[PDB]
Amino acid sequence: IQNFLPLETSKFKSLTSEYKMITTRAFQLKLTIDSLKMIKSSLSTFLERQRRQFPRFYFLGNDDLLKIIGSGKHHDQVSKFMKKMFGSIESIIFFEDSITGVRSVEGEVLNLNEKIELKDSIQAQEWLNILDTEIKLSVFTQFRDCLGQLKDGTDIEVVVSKYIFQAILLSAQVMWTELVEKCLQTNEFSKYWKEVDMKIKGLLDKLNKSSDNVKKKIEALLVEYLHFNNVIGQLKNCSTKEEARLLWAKVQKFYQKNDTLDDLNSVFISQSGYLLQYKFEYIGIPERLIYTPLLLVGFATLTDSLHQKYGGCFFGPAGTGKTETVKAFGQNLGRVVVVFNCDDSFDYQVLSRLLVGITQIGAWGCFDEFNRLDEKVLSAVSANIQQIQNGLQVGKSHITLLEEETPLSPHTAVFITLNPGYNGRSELPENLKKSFREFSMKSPQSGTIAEMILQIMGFEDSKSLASKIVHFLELLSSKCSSMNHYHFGLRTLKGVLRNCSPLVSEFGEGEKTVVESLKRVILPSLGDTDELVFKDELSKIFDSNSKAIVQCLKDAGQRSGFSMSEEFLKKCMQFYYMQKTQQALILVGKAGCGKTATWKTVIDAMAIFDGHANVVYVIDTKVLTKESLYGSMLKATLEWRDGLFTSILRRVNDDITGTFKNSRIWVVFDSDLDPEYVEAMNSVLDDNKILTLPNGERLPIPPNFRILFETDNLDHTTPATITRCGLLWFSTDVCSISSKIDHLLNKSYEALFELDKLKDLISDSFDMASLTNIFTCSNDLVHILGVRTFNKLETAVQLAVHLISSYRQWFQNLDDKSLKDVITLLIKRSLLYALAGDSTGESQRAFIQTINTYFGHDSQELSDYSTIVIVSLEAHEVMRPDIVIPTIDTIKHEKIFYDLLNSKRGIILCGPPGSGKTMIMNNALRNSSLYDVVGINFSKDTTTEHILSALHRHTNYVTGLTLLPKSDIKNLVLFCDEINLPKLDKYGSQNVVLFLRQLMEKQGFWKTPENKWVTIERIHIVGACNPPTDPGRIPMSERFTRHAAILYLGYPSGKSLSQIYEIYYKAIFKLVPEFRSYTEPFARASVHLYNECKARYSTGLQSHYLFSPRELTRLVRGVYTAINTGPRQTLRSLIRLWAYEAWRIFADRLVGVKEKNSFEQLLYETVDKYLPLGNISSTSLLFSGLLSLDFKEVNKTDLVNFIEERFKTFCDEELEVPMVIHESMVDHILRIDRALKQVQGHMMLIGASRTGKTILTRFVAWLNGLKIVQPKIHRHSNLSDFDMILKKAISDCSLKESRTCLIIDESNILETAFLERMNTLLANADIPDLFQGEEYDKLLNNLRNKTRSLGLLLDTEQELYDWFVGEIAKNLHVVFTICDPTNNKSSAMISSPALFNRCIINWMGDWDTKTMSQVANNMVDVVPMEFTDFIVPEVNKELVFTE
Amino acid sequence: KTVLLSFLEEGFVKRLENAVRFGSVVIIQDGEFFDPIISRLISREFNHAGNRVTVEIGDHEVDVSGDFKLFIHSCDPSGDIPIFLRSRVRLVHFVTNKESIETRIFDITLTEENAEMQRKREDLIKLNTEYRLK
Amino acid sequence: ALNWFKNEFFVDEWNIADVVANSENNYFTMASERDVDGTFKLIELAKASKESLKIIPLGSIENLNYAQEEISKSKIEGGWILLQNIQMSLSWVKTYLHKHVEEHEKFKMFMTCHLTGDKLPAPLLQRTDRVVYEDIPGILDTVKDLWGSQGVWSVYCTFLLSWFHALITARTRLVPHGFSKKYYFNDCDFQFASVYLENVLATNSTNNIPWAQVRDHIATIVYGGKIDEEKDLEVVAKLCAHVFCGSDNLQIVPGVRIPQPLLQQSEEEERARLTAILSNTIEPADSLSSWLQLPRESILDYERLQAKEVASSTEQLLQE
Ligand SMILES: Nc1ncnc2c1ncn2[C@@H]1O[C@H](COP(=O)(O)OP(=O)(O)OP(=O)(O)O)[C@@H](O)[C@H]1O
Ligand SMILES: Nc1ncnc2c1ncn2[C@@H]1O[C@H](COP(=O)(O)OP(=O)(O)O)[C@@H](O)[C@H]1O
Ligand SMILES: Nc1ncnc2c1ncn2[C@@H]1O[C@H](COP(=O)(O)OP(=O)(O)O)[C@@H](O)[C@H]1O
Ligand SMILES: Nc1ncnc2c1ncn2[C@@H]1O[C@H](COP(=O)(O)OP(=O)(O)O)[C@@H](O)[C@H]1O
Ligand SMILES: [Mg+2]
Ligand SMILES: [Mg+2]
Repeated sequence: IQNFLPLETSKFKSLTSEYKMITTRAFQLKLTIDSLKMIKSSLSTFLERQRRQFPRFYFLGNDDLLKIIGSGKHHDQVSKFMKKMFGSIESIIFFEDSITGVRSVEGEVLNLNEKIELKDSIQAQEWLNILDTEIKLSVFTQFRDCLGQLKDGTDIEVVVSKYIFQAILLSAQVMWTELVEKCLQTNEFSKYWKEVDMKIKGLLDKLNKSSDNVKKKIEALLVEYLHFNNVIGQLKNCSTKEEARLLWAKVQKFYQKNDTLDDLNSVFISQSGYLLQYKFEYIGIPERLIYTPLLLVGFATLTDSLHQKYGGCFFGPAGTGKTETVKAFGQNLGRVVVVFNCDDSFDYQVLSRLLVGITQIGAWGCFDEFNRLDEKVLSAVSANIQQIQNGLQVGKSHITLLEEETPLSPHTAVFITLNPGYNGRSELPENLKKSFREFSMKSPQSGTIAEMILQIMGFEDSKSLASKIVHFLELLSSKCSSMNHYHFGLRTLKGVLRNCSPLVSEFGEGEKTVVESLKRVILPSLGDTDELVFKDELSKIFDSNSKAIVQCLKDAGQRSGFSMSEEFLKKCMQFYYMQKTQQALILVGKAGCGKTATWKTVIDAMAIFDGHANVVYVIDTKVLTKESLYGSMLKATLEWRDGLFTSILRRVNDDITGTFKNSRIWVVFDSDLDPEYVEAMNSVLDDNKILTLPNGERLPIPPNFRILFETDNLDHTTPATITRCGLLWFSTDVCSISSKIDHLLNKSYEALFELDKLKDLISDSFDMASLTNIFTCSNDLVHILGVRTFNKLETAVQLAVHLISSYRQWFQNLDDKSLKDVITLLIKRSLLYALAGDSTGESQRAFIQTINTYFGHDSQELSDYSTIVIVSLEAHEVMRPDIVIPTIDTIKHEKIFYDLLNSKRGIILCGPPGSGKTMIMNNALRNSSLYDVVGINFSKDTTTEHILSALHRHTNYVTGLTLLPKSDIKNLVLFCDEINLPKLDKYGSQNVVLFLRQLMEKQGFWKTPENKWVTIERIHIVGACNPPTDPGRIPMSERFTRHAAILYLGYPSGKSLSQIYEIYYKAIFKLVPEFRSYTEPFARASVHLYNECKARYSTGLQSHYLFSPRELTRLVRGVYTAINTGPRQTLRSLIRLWAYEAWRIFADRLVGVKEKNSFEQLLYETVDKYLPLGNISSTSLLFSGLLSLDFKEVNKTDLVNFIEERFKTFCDEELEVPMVIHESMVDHILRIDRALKQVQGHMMLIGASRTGKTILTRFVAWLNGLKIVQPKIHRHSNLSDFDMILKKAISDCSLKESRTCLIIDESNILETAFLERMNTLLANADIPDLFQGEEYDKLLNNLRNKTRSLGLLLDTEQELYDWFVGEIAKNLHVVFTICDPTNNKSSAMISSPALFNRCIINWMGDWDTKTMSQVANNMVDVVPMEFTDFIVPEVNKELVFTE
Repeated sequence: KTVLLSFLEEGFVKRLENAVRFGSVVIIQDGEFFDPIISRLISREFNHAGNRVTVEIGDHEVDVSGDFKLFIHSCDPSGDIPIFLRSRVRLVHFVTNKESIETRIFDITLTEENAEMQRKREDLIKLNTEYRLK
Repeated sequence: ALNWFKNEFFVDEWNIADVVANSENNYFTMASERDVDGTFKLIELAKASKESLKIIPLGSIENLNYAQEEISKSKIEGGWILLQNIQMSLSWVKTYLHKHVEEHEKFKMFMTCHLTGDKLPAPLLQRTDRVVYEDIPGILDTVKDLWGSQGVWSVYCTFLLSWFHALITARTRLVPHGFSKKYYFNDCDFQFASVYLENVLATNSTNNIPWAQVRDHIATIVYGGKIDEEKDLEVVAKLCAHVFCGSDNLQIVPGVRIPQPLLQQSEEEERARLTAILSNTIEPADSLSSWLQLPRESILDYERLQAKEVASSTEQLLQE
């Protein structure tokens, strides 16, 4: 086959020669994988062409197909794919270099009529076609022999052990049909009814006395014999011959043609006058559905639609019998129905390729959940379905789908089953619905199903037991609570009947087994009062040894540290009993209630009990995307890429090392249940036990492969996934407070002559009687980000143990009383900061008082500022962002933050904006040489890729695979500034919050391309957030917030803020010692102005009226800067300068003229109250350093003349925009100049269109020498071009030292990714996403050579990147231009946290009457206009806007 | 000199830049799909260097001949215009009203009833207007 | 009373075929509500006009490329093009369809959209002829339309099936009273029931027709398959019991009677006799109660609300 492509064959020969040389060199004493893959990806078209020879190759992957062709002589590689290709065949039996037979998945052996001689020159598909034909011939021969023997009066009980089940089934059906027709030729049915009843009794006795294969055969035959008895009894009870013929018309009749010489089409099936052909395909011994009226009417609808060559369609609620009814129809028609699980990942190409595969094979393809496809995909495949329909109708040999004329088999049929009426499910279009014949399957016959199932299983009172079970289920569904996960339908009944099978050997075949199976299935899913309801109704309907597994559970619990309470043991026994037969389990409860402890303890106990090793994978579902969880197709190459769950299942099924043969596999989905995610595994969860993939692969679920679903709620979870899995419900917590403290203390001890004494002293000081009172008293406080007191115990125990163990050196120099005193004081501190540590200062003081009054007065008293023991700034120092004024609250917050960070505990800092969370974090970790800080500022649209890019330059990937910081000494701290802002999805899940919870709990994550688990080694996570009551804040998951210590940060008081800011004003006023005594009134005036502005201008007026101590810091910095670069100051000039800076910092965001006048009168009141001056209006305070060498108040006329001549030069040089000069544009120029002369000085210009925002930014940037960069973003311009221009601007700004002004219009933000990039750029000094991979190395070497050319001694990448971000912070200014503030994207731009906190907002607004009059009067005075007499009208003063 | 461009077609940037360089009258259809590359053309913000007028479109400068006029056309009422375009264009609405409806129905009625009379009336009206202008 | 205006004043009516034939436009669009499809009408029109109908649904870029190529081929070598579900390719409709319509004699292009779906572009909509497809509200008109689209027992069974289909499709409009939910029976149901009737008549050549079998299969499989309510299943079963009772004389409605065929006529004679009966039938003013076997007070509320809505909209239109 190599001669078809000569160049490819030569390349393959060269690669094989290189591999042989490498192997010889290795045996004498990377590139091979790349060379293999570079030709394997070129073999995709070869494999696709190979799939058309044997059409069942569409059910195999490219790797499996490559193995199929590669096995040219072994022929045993083909035997392990028979379940994928055929469905009912497990392996091929080989003997005497031939195909002796095949083995079904149930273990049944089908011996061929003749052996298939296997030659070395025969291809795999060449003998597979022969095997596929010979299987059908063998099934027909077995049927013919069985029917010929049964027609000779031979009893069926001696030919059960001779032929296969399909043969016995078809022969019995044909005999029954002809004998009932003979009975219809007369009016007698009693003799045949008695004969069938005696046959049923004899088959039941033989079932009692047979082996496993004969037992399966008889169990499957009893279904059809009970159906035969039911039909014969129904015909016997008919009164009229016409009525009997009417009843016989609507059942499946089985006939055999006597004249046709073609053997494989000699048997046809008649129902309601329509004939369908038997296919004689091997089905094995499948599970047979009980014949019900719903089943028979569905069979009639399918027969009608297939007579017209239409598609079959079943609709109805979940768990009714649609998929299994289609499969049973195919089984009765002698073929295996291929079952697909439709999904939104199944696009038009995937659906059409599946249609090509099934139309080439001739198989019956059932597409379950067809309404889960997209509406566009549903509409698109309608032409393909109509083409298959018309080709089947007219007998076309070929159909044309997907640009290829493929053959069309006449045996094909398309079936769909859907469940309308649920959320997230599309509606089929009408042109598609007219291609199918729908049938409602709303209400199955559960009583009949249970009766015949119990009769086959051998229960003594099957009818009465079935009536009791169905009545009990309906009664439970009536009188239990009306919450969404209670379902007691057909799937619950099937689970109950399946648990009856292994319980008979210990409880007897009867009511005791039924009751115990009902308690095994239904009880763990019930609540508190529903359990009593279940017990009472079970006792009133029905009449009425696990020591080894209890001991194993106790051994696992006391090896893992847990304590066996009654509730924990009950939950463990319930989980252990449910996992025995139910392969999929859901554990639902509160956050931190004991789900993980329960399932870990049970699987450890089962490992101890059985000796089977447990392989556990915990996958957090919503952290990963769906195409990374299951997989995706590369459209450029048509190559499938495995998802994480797909790769895990494929590794388990392949089992290269053989370790999965004698092991139990647990896959835990530890996230909230998204129906979009989990309904793609519906075929996995139900009786199909297959994972249907878009590329046609079919991965079976082994019996030792169990799926766990750990979640906290079931609000969005559909019944389609609730019914398929057993549900374990956690009504309360499985642990008590004292037991949780004991377990946490033991866990902390295990992580560490005085050790036993310390353990005993701590356990004695942890007095539960005194503890439970403050535990139940702490619930009366108000706790921000409310975490339960059950979940704060981890923080309390970890903090207490860490604080005690940190003083181990000084524990050998004090007596027992002082040791107990200091230990109990540390215990009080830990209890305070764990229980009331997320409350206000008053609540913290009250909790201190309650702790002291409830631990007794004899112990050491914990105070407000209790601690254990063994400012003058500078004028240039007020501009440092890392300087903090030491107060008692700041010292206390830094101390508790450092203690909790050293305690290896997650920390969440909650508080209002500007309170000082980032400040105290940076001040606590600036003095520490053991920690490094990386700052990540979240937006409303943050991804885990942003976090990983922020972790790129600080961490290392070493191989198992762990993520550890580059520095081998200092640890890393993840600061997340806004963990409340990332948005929920349409089902209410925060991807970033779940990722952070994953990192905090399991100390790692999964890599999405390569599906490898990464380990977090020395990376801490510190969260910052605003209160959820604030707008735009989303409540975080309790599962995430229970893993972190929450500390509430508060605004400093008026006196505290004063005492902070007189020190700043003193450091400013060291430059002016002649006014040194005015620091107290200037600081009081500033703090009072901030308090008054915060009180007056609130969110209720407008949304951006947000004030903080950051405004006071801005005022201090601006006052210092203007004093420093200005001339000698007097008292009047100092007060006017403070008023000017107060204007530009507090009231440039004000919109109303009334609000601006109120701020003017506020400045007047504050100055008169604190600093006892001319006019201090916005137009009367013209401070600018443009007219001189220093920043000073300038004359209005001289300022106007300077702006006139500079703007004439600007228009003559760069861009001619002939405007006119007015005072509003002048002071806008001054404030834009003030912002653009700053460091990290960003502007957000907000005003009406054609007001002058962009041209004033350009003019001021030209005045300051800045480089104006306006991005050339247009239609069909995307994130790639935006990142290109942003990276170019950043690179020029840093490397070339180009001072750059960046003007960003509202129109440039096409989508919110643009806004996210700008948030990253302004919160940080760069974007980590732009510089990664090879770009990071290019940036690093460019920085190295630039810094070496600049003569600076920087070598390490930390120093080079610090120089990089410092250069961007120095030389980049960003100005935002917003025309309509009421748009949605403009509102997202304004309410953005980084853009709000970093920019200086200048609400220019629209022109007022004075500005319009000035502009008009200044550009109509140049024309000859006063050429006539004019009489001055007498009008009102309010009607005149001019002079 | 009239060229007919559309915002939804390819080669639009090159054709419009060539038309600006030549000095030809441009009518751009589909005005509700405005491409912001010609923002300088909309705002008439040009750079003057001696006797030459230059405008920057996209990533390179082209020259303005001085005889170039730009028209933007849209046949979609209640469409979508960006505020930058809307504040800077002379939006003129060409909608039919009852007077035009009556005039066109009367013209069709006259054509279908007496075509010679309608032709003679139109010729007489045109001759009278030409005589008044003369 | 509502139909009196259009009966007395307007003396003409236009269907889809008349709109297509009597218009100087090569572009047509068809709108309808959900669960109603009118592409079989276009298939019938293309069959009657000796044309070739190409049916291309719009859901994916491959279908869009195929639609572009087929439109380009049709503009040169004729043929009819139907674009199903154009609202699921709205960007393509806004760009390519707009460009093509803005800029052969036997070329016609049809677009199928939804009345309650997404908004179509106004310049595209105003340049194409617009029709709304819906079922005929009259019962007798429905029987006449079903009869005009077609041994003696096949003719009789087709007549009875046309009557039954018209009655059930008229009963579906009375949502609270005629049924319990809203159901949609269409030409697929009519075709499947007709195929079943022909199969029964072919397999029973002794002229002993299994009327109970016909009733149960039509009530449970062909028409009761969509039905998920037992009360509505009983409604369909009772209608089948009235229509397909197989008696010597059948009074399908209180007005007229349908005698069974004799043994001395031909298929053309039977067709002419049934057409004469259909012509001699007069639909009364209380047809929704007399012909559907429903109480008058049930349909009086529905008729009064319909007339009140129509007359109130007319009054509001006239007041401006
Ligand atoms: N029987 C027990 N004895 C002692 N400690 C227990 C017991 N059951 C649970 N715990 C403790 O309860 C704490 C709660 O964590 P756990 O893993 O049980 O929560 P969960 O139910 O998985 O919650 P989440 O919703 O966060 O996944 C753990 O620290 C665990 O050690
Ligand atoms: N006639 C029947 N006899 C016995 N068991 C049945 C019958 N119909 C359905 N079942 C059982 O009920 C369950 C129905 O699940 P399934 O049909 O897969 O759900 P869906 O209808 O949503 O596809 C199956 O486990 C099947 O074994
Ligand atoms: N001792 C202090 N206590 C409180 N605030 C202070 C102190 N010293 C300075 N500040 C000012 O308080 C502001 C804190 O804001 P920041 O820490 O950015 O808030 P957040 O952490 O919520 O983003 C800083 O601008 C800082 O100048
Ligand atoms: N003081 C003024 N005198 C004359 N024209 C002005 C004045 N201010 C603004 N304009 C007009 O408004 C427009 C402002 O455009 P520009 O500043 O570039 O962006 P924006 O539309 O965002 O303000 C100019 O074209 C100019 O004609
Ligand atoms: Mg299903
Ligand atoms: Mg902040």
